Amino acid sequence: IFDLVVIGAGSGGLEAAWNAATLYKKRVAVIDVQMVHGPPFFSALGGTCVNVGCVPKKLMVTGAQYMEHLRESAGFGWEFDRTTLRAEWKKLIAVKDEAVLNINKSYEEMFRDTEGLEFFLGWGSLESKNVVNVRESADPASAVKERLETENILLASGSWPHMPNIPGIEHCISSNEAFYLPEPPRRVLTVGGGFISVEFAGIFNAYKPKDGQVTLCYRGEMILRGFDHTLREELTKQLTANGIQILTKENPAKVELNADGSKSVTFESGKKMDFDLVMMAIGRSPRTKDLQLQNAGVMIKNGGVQVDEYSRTNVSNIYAIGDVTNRVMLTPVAINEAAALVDTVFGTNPRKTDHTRVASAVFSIPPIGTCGLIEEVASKRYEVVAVYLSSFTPLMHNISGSKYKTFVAKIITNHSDGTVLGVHLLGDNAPEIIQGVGICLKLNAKISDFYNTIGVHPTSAEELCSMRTPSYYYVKGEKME
Amino acid sequence: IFDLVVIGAGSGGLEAAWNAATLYKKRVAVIDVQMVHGPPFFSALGGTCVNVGCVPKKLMVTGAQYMEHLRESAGFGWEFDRTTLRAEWKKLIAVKDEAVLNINKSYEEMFRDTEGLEFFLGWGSLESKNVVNVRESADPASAVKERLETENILLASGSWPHMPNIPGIEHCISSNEAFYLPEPPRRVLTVGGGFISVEFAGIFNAYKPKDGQVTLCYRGEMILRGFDHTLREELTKQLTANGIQILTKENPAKVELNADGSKSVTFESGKKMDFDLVMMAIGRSPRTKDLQLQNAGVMIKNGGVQVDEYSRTNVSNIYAIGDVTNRVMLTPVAINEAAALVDTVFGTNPRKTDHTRVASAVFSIPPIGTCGLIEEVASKRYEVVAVYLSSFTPLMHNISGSKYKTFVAKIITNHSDGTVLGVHLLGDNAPEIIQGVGICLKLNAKISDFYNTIGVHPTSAEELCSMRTPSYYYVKGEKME
Ligand SMILES: Cc1cc2nc3c(=O)[nH]c(=O)nc-3n(C[C@H](O)[C@H](O)[C@H](O)COP(=O)(O)OP(=O)(O)OC[C@H]3O[C@@H](n4cnc5c(N)ncnc54)[C@H](O)[C@@H]3O)c2cc1C
Ligand SMILES: Cc1cc2nc3c(=O)[nH]c(=O)nc-3n(C[C@H](O)[C@H](O)[C@H](O)COP(=O)(O)OP(=O)(O)OC[C@H]3O[C@@H](n4cnc5c(N)ncnc54)[C@H](O)[C@@H]3O)c2cc1C
Repeated sequence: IFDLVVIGAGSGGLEAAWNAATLYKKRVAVIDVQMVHGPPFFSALGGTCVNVGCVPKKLMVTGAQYMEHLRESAGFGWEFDRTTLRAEWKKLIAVKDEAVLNINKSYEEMFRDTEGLEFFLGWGSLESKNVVNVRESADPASAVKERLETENILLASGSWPHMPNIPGIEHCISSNEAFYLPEPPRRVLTVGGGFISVEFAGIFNAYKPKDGQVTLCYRGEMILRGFDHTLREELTKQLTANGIQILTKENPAKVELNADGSKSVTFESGKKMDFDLVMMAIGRSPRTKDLQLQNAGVMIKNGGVQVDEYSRTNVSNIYAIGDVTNRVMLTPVAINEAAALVDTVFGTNPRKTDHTRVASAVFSIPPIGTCGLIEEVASKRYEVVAVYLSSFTPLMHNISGSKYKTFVAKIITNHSDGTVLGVHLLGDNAPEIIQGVGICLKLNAKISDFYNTIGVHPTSAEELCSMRTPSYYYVKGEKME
Repeated sequence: IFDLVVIGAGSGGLEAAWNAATLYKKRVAVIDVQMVHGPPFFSALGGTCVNVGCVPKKLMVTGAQYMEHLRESAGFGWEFDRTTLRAEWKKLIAVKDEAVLNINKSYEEMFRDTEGLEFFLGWGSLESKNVVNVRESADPASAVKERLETENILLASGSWPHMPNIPGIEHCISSNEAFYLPEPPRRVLTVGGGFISVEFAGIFNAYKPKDGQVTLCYRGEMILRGFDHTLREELTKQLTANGIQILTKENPAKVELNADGSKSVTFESGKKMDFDLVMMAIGRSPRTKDLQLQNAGVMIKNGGVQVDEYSRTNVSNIYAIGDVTNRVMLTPVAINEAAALVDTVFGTNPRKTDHTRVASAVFSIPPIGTCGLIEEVASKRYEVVAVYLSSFTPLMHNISGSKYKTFVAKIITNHSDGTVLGVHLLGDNAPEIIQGVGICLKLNAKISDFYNTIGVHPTSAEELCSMRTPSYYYVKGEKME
């Protein structure tokens, strides 16, 4: 019998498990589907971030970046037989698998070296308010291979890729399978408009076969739904500048496998096109799925488990965190949600995660780092808002040759008192720069004590402390006042 | 007759000139020695930062970095005939000269397009409390070619390299001449311990001739006098890791030119060595020099002009800013000093520059970004101090091959209330990361609202918001309490 049984050894799952076991000395079962990355279930010990998420994509984006470095290197005097220069995809995913495997191996020890923490390999199902079966498959008919009795249950099952219902959806892949491709596609279509789609458009672009061609397609007007309007048009420019097709207002209607292994994707938008690989990145959805929530009587709001500020469901000894809550779908938010749950329930203080003003980044080339409100929302929340905008091609990029690489730095402000509502930047080092800006925003920085800080010269970060005067306003409507 | 005559079209000089002329509509003379970068006087319109300072070194460091990128690129699958791969120094300094020349050309227009602003080419000398001669040379005997009568004078002459008094100092160069080398030295000795020396050790290392060898020598115990102790040992490691000789407690006694053009540097430390180029980077000193300060009766404290908070001398219509004040020798501090001078004297408000908590960076490979107090000083100012330390080899650098490349992130704290006193980091992207941390420190961030901010994953910046528990203390002495 356990104090806590955590369904899913994820980012938030494994955090709450360790914090309960080690800090409050509780007895903890952690259940996960498998325990080393890759097919059939792709996620394993460590969750989605470690196996088919952040950790492998940033290695893969970092690798894709080296094609920029090898290019613009020439402008600073660096010469070599660029005829000779080719990218070895097999090596990339080979070192990736290694790195991800060890994160897996180390979590093994963590369990294999700590009281209270124990791991059951299987599929967690709710049998009651407080018994949970480690069954042998997703199908709740499959053999039970453990029933854990417990006093608390934590649902941290995460979220899965969302596939459309399309003629021939069978012939498409996901984020998950993309990480295990034997080789890079020649013609790719990443379906979807934001983040995972545009991040993977970067990676596929760099490791493609020279006569390869990448086509990001979005059924929107502009990619990255939900990001600051200027970052979206500028990234859309510099993505096409590096030669990735961006098809807006086009959506797959039917993927039919033609002949040679080719795929003919007819868009509902009339068009038909030929690809070697179609990757669906249209969404992610809570793995509410095979949890048997009704067995305990747990409520879904929509998609995933509905959960309050202190992250607990209707059922009083059950709580939920991370992606299955369908809150903010980010690893470090889920780790915080997790940390504050045990501090609340096995601890003295309650504790709730501040889901506001969370800084984040898209690792496109070049990247985006962003924090706080976008223009178009703050204008609905505040009476007069001031937008500070700064775009420039960095000198290093005039002499590098990627003049198309503009740096956008935007600061939108509640003009009525000067509190910085949101900072947004696109450009190399955007994600690193934005971290300090997240601390600022949770300190309630004014624009004044942005431009009043002495800059670090020469850096692109110093641009934030150089923005004194507004560029236009929103006095309910946009007004260069 | 002028309102203001600014001796030196520097970073601070040109800032105060423009702010007076344009904002307060004053009549302004700006005098500078020459008006395009390079020998004989190396500085020109734009000052030291533009001509023989920040702008050219960061282009040159950026170029030197590409040797890392081409190296560790191979680990992410990127292959090419690395036998073929060579660095073209001539191209580097060729594009540098271009970039720096245009900053020069644009300042020309700025004068050539603005009322009040006018530039006199020459050497500024104080004749009185308020007449200043544009003479034709440094020597005050040389022909006067203008006397400007004026109601105010601003001394912004900057600072020059400091050379030791050594047998054969004639055969050594400086920062200045290093920017104009026809070609990269094979054997180099950068004399000095910090910043310029170690930055140039980076640049020389990357563009050297493969059987070339770089030797940084410092008469100290450890390079970068004045930086956090951990950053110093770690950078000293990773500098030698990339193969630059670091000779501590060794100092040149006599540079004698031997034969073939070689130079035999005997160290006072017994040792004798052979080099192709000796660069002196032992210091910089206020260009108080040929200003004729006595003519007005202006006071030097030590080295440079002594000046109060509001940046004015004993003589009541004379003020001084930047490097000749021997305050903080940084461009953006001098631009601030400048901005606040005119706001004080041609403006309503006074205004003084906050010389505390100024973030800065050394562009070594890898770089350092730093802000606030170092451990060893705060322990003298505060009763109990907590030091938070985090060092790790980034995953990307396990798989890149530069495992030696450690990331150090240190946060030292007044433990008595938690106010962050100083943050210090070494590692790629250090300078960009530190900028947000400078704004934090001037907001008076506590350690709590560092670790209470949600991180941006995966970035090395997020490491700052992951440091909760201290590592040791100083309760007057260092105490793992
Ligand atoms: C590609 C891609 C890129 C991303 N990039 C980023 C990024 O750069 N930065 C970032 O911050 N976030 C990123 N994310 C999001 C991040 O990976 C997730 O938000 C985060 O890991 C969520 O953690 P979690 O604890 O909710 O669950 P997860 O970490 O997703 O783990 C849930 C786990 O439970 C197991 N499980 C599920 N069903 C069952 C069941 N019924 N029985 C037992 N166990 C079960 C799963 O197999 C899995 O291991 C990325 C996601 C993808 C996919
Ligand atoms: C190599 C090297 C690297 C540096 N790197 C950095 C860096 O990365 N970041 C940073 O922030 N700072 C850097 N600095 C420091 C920075 O360059 C200076 O602090 C800053 O430019 C000082 O500005 P200033 O206004 O005092 O004068 P300056 O900009 O130095 O200009 C003074 C000017 O006056 C002219 N002048 C001098 N004597 C006379 C005279 N008697 N008559 C007329 N005119 C005269 C000079 O020729 C010169 O143009 C660097 C310095 C060097 C050298």
